Amino acid sequence: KWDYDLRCGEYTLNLNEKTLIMGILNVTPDSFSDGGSYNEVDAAVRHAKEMRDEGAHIIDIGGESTVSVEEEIKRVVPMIQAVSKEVKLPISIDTYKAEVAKQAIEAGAHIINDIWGAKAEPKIAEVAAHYDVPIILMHNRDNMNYRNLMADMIADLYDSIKIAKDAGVRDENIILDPGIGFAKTPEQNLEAMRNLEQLNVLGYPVLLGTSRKSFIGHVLDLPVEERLEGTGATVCLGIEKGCEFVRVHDVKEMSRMAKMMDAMIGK
Amino acid sequence: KWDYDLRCGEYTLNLNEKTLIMGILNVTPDSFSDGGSYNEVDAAVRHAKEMRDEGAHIIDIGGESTVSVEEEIKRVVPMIQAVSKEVKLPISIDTYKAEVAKQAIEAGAHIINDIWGAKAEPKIAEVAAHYDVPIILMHNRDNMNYRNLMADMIADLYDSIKIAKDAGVRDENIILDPGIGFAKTPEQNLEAMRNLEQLNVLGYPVLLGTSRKSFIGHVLDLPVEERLEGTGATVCLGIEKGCEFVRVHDVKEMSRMAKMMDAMIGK
Ligand SMILES: Nc1nc2[nH]c(S)nc2c(=O)[nH]1
Ligand SMILES: Nc1nc2[nH]c(S)nc2c(=O)[nH]1
Repeated sequence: KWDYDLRCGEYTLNLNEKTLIMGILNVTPDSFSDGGSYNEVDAAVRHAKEMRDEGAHIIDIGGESTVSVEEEIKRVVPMIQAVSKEVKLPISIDTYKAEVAKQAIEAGAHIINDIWGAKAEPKIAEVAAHYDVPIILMHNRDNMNYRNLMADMIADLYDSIKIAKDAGVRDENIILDPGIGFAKTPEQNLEAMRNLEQLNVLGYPVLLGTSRKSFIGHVLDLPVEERLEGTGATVCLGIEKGCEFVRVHDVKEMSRMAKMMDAMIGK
Repeated sequence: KWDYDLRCGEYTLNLNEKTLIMGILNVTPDSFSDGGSYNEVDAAVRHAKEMRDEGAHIIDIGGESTVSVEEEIKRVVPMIQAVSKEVKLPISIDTYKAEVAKQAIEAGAHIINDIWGAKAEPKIAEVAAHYDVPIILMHNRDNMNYRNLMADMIADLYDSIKIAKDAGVRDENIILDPGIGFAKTPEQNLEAMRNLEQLNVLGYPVLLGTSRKSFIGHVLDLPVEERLEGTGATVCLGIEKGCEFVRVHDVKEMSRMAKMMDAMIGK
């Protein structure tokens, strides 16, 4: 099915063998500094190790979202260094800022993860190309008047691709993300879930990030820490509909669900 | 989609509104009696109440499987009486024996659940007709030389239908079950999972029972009490492939996964 592997400096991610699990690293900044003091970085490393032991294939590390420019680096850079040295797994870096991206890679990060899909700061894609790292382009926008949910997402993603490619990004460094929970009503989220398979016509691996998001809340009527089951359902449907990757919080539980899906669908 | 509801004496199960959850009632027989003493029956009632509070729509109660004839009744009959009076939900009774079935219904049971799909004791289907209760016909056999897994299951189920119908069972009292974990290699289980949608051409609602079964063990390499995630994956794929019902142990967790699936697929 994919005739190529994801190339990540020292690491090689096979796209045909299993749904790949990306572990969300939660950055808890020290209130008493702006930098990379012992507590934030040691907790980060701790968490990264736990996730590695629970089945994660990629550690995702993001500094601002939920900022400054200077601050993003000073807080993101020491964590990539430590997790890099102490955990043997590719790291993605979760930013839409070109500078931030750059520094992150030089610090050891391997994948770029841009929630603005290169629309943010198109320069990001040039960085992407320059280091030859895979870049995840997520669907997003600053409004939500849609002619047609699906047709628009596909158009939009495609607009991100154009930017990536016109910067020198190879098809094989491009991954897409439908951006569930961004720029969509709870209803539009469910519809996208229900039609995720349409992203495949674009020809690129797909990552899904629905972990504990708000729309799961809406359906189950349940707070952020009670969304394991709801997340799991979104994960399963995503694998059945063709996801190469899922970005989750609860790595132990989702690896098990992913691996059971993989066996059943025959990946 | 279904133009009719499941009719269950006092209760009415809608087939279009949600995936219906059937709760497996675990019968722990007192070692010191053969009948319906306080401990077995009170535990049973307790369990049934917990499952009702966690989202179950049907309580499944089975006495021998994992016997005598006389003993099955003496042990199954007092439980149907109590759970009936104390829990306001339809009960299915889990037996392949005509006598047992009969007595169970007279004791308040509403659905018959036959793991031998009327091949066991064809007379069961006559009971079924006589009381006009829905009867679940599960795929099973006493060997596992298959010409073609799927084509054979469909043929076999159909052979059960013939028996049901020739006893007077109305199409609307017929439910089918692919019998995962029965008469199939771990591999054949996965294949059936992967093609469950084929049972729909038969025109009848489908129930899936994969809760904590052995093939989940095989895939995850994990014991019976560590199969929540694996079960969940089988549940999700089943709802996506068209299940009207799932028979599970972990009712809280699966209701949540079912309800998230239902919202996404738009049931
Ligand atoms: N790729 C990706 N990155 C994310 N960062 C946040 S926050 N949410 C997401 C997401 O859903 N997908
Ligand atoms: N309908 C149904 N009944 C069952 N009884 C047992 S044990 N296992 C099952 C099952 O998988 N399905």
